[PDB]
Amino acid sequence: QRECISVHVGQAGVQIGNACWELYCLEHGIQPDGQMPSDDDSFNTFFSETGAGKHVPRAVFVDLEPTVIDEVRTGTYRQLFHPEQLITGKEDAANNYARGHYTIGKELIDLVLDRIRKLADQCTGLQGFLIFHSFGGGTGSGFTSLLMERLSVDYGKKSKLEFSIYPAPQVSTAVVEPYNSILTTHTTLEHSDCAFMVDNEAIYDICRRNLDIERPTYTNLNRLISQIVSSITASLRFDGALNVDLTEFQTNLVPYPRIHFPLATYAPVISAEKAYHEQLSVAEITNACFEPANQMVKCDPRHGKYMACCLLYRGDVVPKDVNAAIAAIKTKRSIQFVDWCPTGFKVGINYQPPTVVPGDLAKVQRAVCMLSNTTAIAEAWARLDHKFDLMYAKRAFVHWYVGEGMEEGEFSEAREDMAALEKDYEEVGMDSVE
Amino acid sequence: QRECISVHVGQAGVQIGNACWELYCLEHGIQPDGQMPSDDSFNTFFSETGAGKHVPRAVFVDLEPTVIDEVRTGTYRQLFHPEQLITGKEDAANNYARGHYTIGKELIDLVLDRIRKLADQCTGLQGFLIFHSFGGGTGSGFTSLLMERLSVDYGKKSKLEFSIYPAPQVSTAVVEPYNSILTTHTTLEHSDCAFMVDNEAIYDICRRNLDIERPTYTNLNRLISQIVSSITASLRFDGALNVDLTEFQTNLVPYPRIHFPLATYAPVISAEKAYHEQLSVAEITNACFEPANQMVKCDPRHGKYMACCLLYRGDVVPKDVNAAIAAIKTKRSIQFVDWCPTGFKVGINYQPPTVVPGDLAKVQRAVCMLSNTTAIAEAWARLDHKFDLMYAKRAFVHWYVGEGMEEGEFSEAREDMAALEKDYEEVGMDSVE
Amino acid sequence: NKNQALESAEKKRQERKQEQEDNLAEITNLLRGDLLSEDPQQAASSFGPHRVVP
Amino acid sequence: MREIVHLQAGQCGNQIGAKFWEVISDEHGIDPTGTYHGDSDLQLERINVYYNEATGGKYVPRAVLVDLEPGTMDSVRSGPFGQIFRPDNFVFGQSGAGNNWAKGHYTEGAELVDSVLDVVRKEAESCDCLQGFQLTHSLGGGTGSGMGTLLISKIREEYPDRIMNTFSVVPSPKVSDTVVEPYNATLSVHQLVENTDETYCIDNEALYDICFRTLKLTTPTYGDLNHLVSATMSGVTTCLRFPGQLNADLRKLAVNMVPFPRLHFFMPGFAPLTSRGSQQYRALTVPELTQQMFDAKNMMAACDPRHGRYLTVAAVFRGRMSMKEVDEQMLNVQNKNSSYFVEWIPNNVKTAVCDIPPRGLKMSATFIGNSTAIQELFKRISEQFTAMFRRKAFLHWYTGEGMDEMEFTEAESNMNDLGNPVVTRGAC
Amino acid sequence: MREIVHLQAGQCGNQIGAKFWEVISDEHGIDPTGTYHGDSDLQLERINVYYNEATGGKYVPRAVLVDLEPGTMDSVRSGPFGQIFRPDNFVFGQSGAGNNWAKGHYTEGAELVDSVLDVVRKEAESCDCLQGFQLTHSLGGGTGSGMGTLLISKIREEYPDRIMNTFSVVPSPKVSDTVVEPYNATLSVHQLVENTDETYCIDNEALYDICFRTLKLTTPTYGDLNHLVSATMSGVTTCLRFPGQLNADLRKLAVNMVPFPRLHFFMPGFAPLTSRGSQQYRALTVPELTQQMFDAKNMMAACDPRHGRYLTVAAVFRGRMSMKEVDEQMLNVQNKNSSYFVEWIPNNVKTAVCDIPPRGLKMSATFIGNSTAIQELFKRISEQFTAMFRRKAFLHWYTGEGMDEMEFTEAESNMNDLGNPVVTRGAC
Ligand SMILES: Nc1nc2c(ncn2[C@@H]2O[C@H](COP(=O)(O)OP(=O)(O)OP(=O)(O)O)[C@@H](O)[C@H]2O)c(=O)[nH]1
Ligand SMILES: Nc1nc2c(ncn2[C@@H]2O[C@H](COP(=O)(O)OP(=O)(O)OP(=O)(O)O)[C@@H](O)[C@H]2O)c(=O)[nH]1
Ligand SMILES: Nc1nc2c(ncn2[C@@H]2O[C@H](COP(=O)(O)OP(=O)(O)O)[C@@H](O)[C@H]2O)c(=O)[nH]1
Ligand SMILES: Nc1nc2c(ncn2[C@@H]2O[C@H](COP(=O)(O)OP(=O)(O)O)[C@@H](O)[C@H]2O)c(=O)[nH]1
Repeated sequence: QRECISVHVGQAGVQIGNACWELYCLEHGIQPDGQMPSDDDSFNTFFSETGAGKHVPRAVFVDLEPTVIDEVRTGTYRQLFHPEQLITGKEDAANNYARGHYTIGKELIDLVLDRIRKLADQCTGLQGFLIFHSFGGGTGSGFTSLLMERLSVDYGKKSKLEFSIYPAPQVSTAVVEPYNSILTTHTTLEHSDCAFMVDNEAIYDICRRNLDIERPTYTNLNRLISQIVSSITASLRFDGALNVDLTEFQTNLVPYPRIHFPLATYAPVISAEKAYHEQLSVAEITNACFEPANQMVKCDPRHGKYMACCLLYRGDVVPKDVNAAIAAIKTKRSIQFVDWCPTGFKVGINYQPPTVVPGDLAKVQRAVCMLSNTTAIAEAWARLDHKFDLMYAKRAFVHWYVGEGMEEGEFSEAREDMAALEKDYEEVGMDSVE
Repeated sequence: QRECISVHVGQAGVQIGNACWELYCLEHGIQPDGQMPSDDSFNTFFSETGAGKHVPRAVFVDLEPTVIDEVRTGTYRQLFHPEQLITGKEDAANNYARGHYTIGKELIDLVLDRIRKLADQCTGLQGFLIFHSFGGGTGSGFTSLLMERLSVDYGKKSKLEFSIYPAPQVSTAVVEPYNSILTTHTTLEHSDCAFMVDNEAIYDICRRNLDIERPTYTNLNRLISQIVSSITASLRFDGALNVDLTEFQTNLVPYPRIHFPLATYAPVISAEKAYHEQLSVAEITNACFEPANQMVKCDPRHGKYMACCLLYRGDVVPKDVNAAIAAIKTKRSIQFVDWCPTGFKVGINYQPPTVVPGDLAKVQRAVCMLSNTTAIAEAWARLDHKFDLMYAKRAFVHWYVGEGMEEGEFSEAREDMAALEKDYEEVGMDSVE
Repeated sequence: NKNQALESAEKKRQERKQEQEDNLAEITNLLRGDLLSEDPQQAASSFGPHRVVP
Repeated sequence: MREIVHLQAGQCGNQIGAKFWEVISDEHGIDPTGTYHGDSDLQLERINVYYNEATGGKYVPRAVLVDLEPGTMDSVRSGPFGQIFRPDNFVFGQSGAGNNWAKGHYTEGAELVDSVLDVVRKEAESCDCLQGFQLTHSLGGGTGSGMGTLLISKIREEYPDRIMNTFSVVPSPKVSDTVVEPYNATLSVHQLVENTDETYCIDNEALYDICFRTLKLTTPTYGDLNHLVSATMSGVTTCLRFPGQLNADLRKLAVNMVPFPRLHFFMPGFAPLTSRGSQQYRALTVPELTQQMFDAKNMMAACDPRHGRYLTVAAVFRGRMSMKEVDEQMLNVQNKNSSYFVEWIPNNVKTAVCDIPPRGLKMSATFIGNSTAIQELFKRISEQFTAMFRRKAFLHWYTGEGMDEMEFTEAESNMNDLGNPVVTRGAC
Repeated sequence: MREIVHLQAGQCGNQIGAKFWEVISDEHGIDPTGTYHGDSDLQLERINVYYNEATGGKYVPRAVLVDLEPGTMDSVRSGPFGQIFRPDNFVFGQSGAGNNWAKGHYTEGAELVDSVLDVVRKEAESCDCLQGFQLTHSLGGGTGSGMGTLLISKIREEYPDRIMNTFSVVPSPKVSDTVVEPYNATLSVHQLVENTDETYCIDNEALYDICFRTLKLTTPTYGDLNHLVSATMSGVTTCLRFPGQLNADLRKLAVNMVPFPRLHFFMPGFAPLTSRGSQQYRALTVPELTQQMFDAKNMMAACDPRHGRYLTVAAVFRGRMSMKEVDEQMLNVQNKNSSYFVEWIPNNVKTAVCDIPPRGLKMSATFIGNSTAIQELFKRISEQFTAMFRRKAFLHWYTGEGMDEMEFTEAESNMNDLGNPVVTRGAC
């Protein structure tokens, strides 16, 4: 009835989907074998239902290189996924946007969109697509961008939401993130309807400080990202006082057509032997989101102003304690809003408590995921701007992309589009004088 | 009363017959011997010799003894009346000629004689289903002589043909091109409808859908059987919208010399891939139009559909058919010619596809589509290129003119098929007046 | 379908084992033959142990 | 039922035929004494292709043993499968060919050919539907060249619609067991052209190259060489003799490989051949068969296929195999090596598959190739002939036995004119 | 699935490859007979990157062993893991290179190049998605220089989109093994520039520095030196062959360590290296791995990276380990030493984390580094070539095998023209 398809691009996105679908199967009750245990529409939005109660995820796990799909189709959740939905090439993109977008994307895009339309045929009301990837690797940049292009020309009336692992401003994991992020953002700026960023150095910070895990892994990192996506796609899976939809997310988080870049944070990241000692009231959960330290993109919000915030409470939240707590957020001077958004909040309330996977996080009854479109992200974009300029001053790693089939002049307008984006991000910034 | 005499001609024809007859025997019950292990549905394919023996209504013909001599020594030695199996003591040697002018007009006599006996014991011949191979001596030559002679006797009676069109790339022969072009010429005014199925595509279907990385004729042959049992499923089982064997002609062959429908079975999935799909009327219908589950290597988007005949079977609710057919029309990719709006002969039988100890899985629904797309033009043109590629240096033609074929018949053939390529063009352009 | 899937998996396992046995049989029959053994008794003439087939 | 009558001429032809009858009797299950004792019932369905019935359940080969000297007499009788041939079909001559085409063609050879042809009648009208004759001989030397070509001409003018497969061992430049043999080969090619429908040229250089480089023998002998020949001799006519899918016999092979009546010369190959120490390293599959089939080390003619474009290729497979993978291997061979195949014959590879493999094996296959690269053989024999004919060397024997200088000139002219269309269709 | 074809050139290349296949069969669970005696499914899951299938479950390496003298290949076969390679990939020469680059590149090397190139098409065609080729050779001396660079040239010409990795043994600065090594090295670096995607320069002096000071052994052998070589060699290709997080294969290494096509000469390093006496006292952890790997003590090319700025650095870790320490330690070694990295490449280190460690150990890491300070080696071999070619040394043997006086000049000119940008990029 109200369903949206999940696409997971790259190794990052595939393990995203691993954590997300493990959480989804645990909270909806789905066994790892797919079958419901013995003892009706809640799963129907994210899970199909064939025959004798066999629930198959409405997802495609695309990567250009093996062994990360092979862990999925060998390990615990092998039977849950349809083996054709997991899509695998035979040669790695090797951290090239050019290889993700121009040469080895054509061998798999026809299969990927054939299975996308196979999933969409068994969809009465299709809400949109959830696109999980990173601004790093060649698959998750180039194949994601070509996916946005052909998805826009094929299913243009539907919504496209993006879960992008933004590159950290300090550490990174390779040397070609400055090229890859700018190159994919130039061609996905006009196609992605919404684009929530999540960093990884900031989840390192969160796991170190609030979670008491000195040695976190990717399990912890995008299991927290799994918790966030289960927080935002839950009002359509359950019942709530404010049933918020994926269609409403873009309308309440995207003021200008180019500015579709929110940041996500999650509240109670508290760690079991810290949670029996604290109330975790709704004031606590809405203050932890607006602290400049629990934001999971490493960019302090006080270097900028919030355009809009979508708060999604979950659990035993009182529908009027929430606005009695939002009042304090509005009255605090350190949190500064734009003068052209007198209303800057969207409230989404559902009665489903957070589901605790076996692991670190505590049994909590109150939670909130906060999604803010802020002017602070112009600083991190300027960091990527400076990095790309430093690399492209005397053509570092350029032969890799220009001998690939990609033209040399593509970097030029990829930089001019980025400069125009920065000019937009500063033009939205200053207060009104007219 | 709904009889269907079936003539299989050539390793291809005879071997597809093994598959077709297995499926027929394991559906009606007729055991391998010829007796139904302790009611009149078999009268469309088998008979009853007032004793309990159910003899097939068919004549398997192959000028080479090897093939047919394994059906007269296998686990069906009894079912087939000794005579029905008809052989000769010399092959045709991949030479259409030595199959239509020399070592071939020497067996037309006996075969027409047997076709007569099996046809005089029929109270309602629906038609003659002929299974051959566009490439090969008996498969081209004898089939040509047969189709012609049949016309002389059985006048305008249906003569549906099932065939293995020359593949677009594989092709296990250097002479295939010649035989295929000569066949169409002789059988372009004597064939009512000619269903087509290419091995290259069935190989692909038997890898992306059945997971048999190493297909063997037995696998491909059996898949073709499920199609024949669907084209002939409404004549022996009940349904909501039955389809006869004399309707495919008036609902798939649009203009005169344009009778080359392509085939596509929808639920061609494997056991460990059916535990994940609901295989519903909609799903399977969209699958038949998908440019991959096709079976005559030829992109349907490279052309325009002229007429379609979706023959369904199983738990198919008549209303889910209307739904799917409608949704297909909406989509653009599937472009139907303007001169044919109503372009879907829908038919629904009830018997859920029979599972033969083999590869395909136990499905409750199924759809076998028959499309007459103008994208078969590329096929005829690729084959045409090869005919010319060799007919220039008069290659491999001594073999054909040293049996009885005047060398000019190759020219008359190329000319006839050029008209066919041009025909497939005129019946595709849309009137803008 | 499950019974069919397990039967097909068992059929593939049995076919692989049969193919390996056939491979080892082929290796043994060509190792023990005459072309790939250079037996001095190939020249055992039917005219007696004093002559050889030339 | 289709029959093949097997003719053997010369010492080379007689020994190749003896090894061939040994290996085909091993395949069908006939012991040395002639009776059948095997395991499969599929070895008796098509035993009447090489074996005639006798009383007491005794199978007798349909071979005509011919030589002009009674020593191959003693050799093929002293062979292990000696007491299996008819003594009446076992014709011999009280003479010697003497490495002389004149003494094989215009002498005592033409006197013995009457009895040879009479035996051919005795074994040829004792059939109901005969497919052809299969003559094994050597082009270099006497008997197999002289008697061979004379018997070829007589049987071709007697039965004109039956297929004559000649397995011809052709002289080599590296090692020569006869000084005169360019003369014999030059005279023999002229009758080989306008007569036989399928000629298999086999060279002793390439036979030893397979015996030494590939099989890695220590002391390869004539028996091993003849076994390499007889593997393809049995594998060509195997869909006529055992069942399968896409059964291809001699006529179907000739139709699919001879585009023009003079271009019937081939290059055989057989490719489950591995060394003793490298046989346990095998990964034996259809790609491995196609691999060892299509390289320029398994050819049994001394003609490298990289020096000329393949006109046609036929591969006759044996065993339980997948038609998709066989067709794919042939397709990828054609697509990857595109310069080595002519472009006026698209899909110039024929596939045949027999189900029953040879005994002691699981999966075998044979190569036949009509190639441009057999230019080299006929040219090198032509320059050797012109070198020996410019000074009239070794010619008094031929002229005294009844030849003519115009006859030698016409033989060389016809052989050079066989060298011409293999040039012009390789050059399109 | 991806594939790698392994090539060995020279005596040094054959010994390095022998120890490499020893530790790879050790890593996967392959006994010297060849069949699998292992303890995990993941070892057999991706065994198809180095090992072809064969009958009986007998995995065979795709290694082509090349030498112009058949003396050390017999020792390789008589070694512990000797009866594991194909006898057909075992290509040798009936001559001697004699440590002469002209005799390796313009003589009998160019006669045996055909046999090696046929073998490597067999090993590339027995594939469907090849990733590339992996040559091990000694830069100094013959065969591995001359034949090796010729083989690299033909392979790179025929396969244009496959990664070529070349583990090259460069002569020591302090000691010297075959007096014409600057001739061989300067003549072969010219092809190594214009041909290879990745070159891993290794040095025996640095190997001995590790074996005497870091390993603190007394009597080390070339077995142990090639053990270190193959330790980093197997460490490079571990995400290709085992699962993990941030999988990085050879093309990823190429992309993230060559900024410009000239500077593909890397310096490897393997660093869980601790003696028998100090292994008890070690406190194995990720910061210790990073400091032992980035120290200018475990460097395996004898050029101190303190004298130059790092262009790009790649670290491939191995074992169960938390990502936060790996990222934090790489950021910390970028921050603490700021002048040792270039300023125009921010975050100039790549991280890879493979899941399965080498056994016997808990946690390991391998290093690749495109340091500017590799110019010390190239200036040293350049001055060795100039000061020796000025008086026309050893040169009649180079010009009599088919060179000319010009042929050395553009080799030294190209070597100086690579010396130039690895001054400009080191000085911004
Ligand atoms: N939870 C979790 N996060 C990951 C994982 N892998 C990567 N990430 C994040 O994703 C970023 C980039 O990795 P990718 O974009 O996936 O690289 P790729 O798409 O596989 O591209 P290739 O390197 O060519 O294979 C890293 O910097 C990580 O921060 C993972 O396995 N699990
Ligand atoms: N399904 C199926 N197709 C076949 C079979 N045999 C052949 N074909 C196809 O038919 C084509 C030619 O085979 P045939 O027409 O049967 O050959 P033939 O009629 O026996 O004539 P000859 O080749 O002379 O023996 C091949 O290219 C195959 O694609 C078969 O046994 N089963
Ligand atoms: N394959 C094979 N070739 C042989 C054999 N014996 C001889 N030859 C070849 O036959 C050639 C000469 O035979 P030839 O003297 O003409 O025999 P003749 O016809 O009886 O005179 C020699 O050069 C041999 O290489 C054999 O047993 N097998
Ligand atoms: N790592 C390693 N290096 C070796 C080994 N054997 C020789 N070398 C080096 O290889 C160089 C000489 O190799 P070379 O004689 O040119 O081998 P060739 O190519 O066969 O001529 C010497 O400088 C050695 O230091 C070994 O077993 N391991």
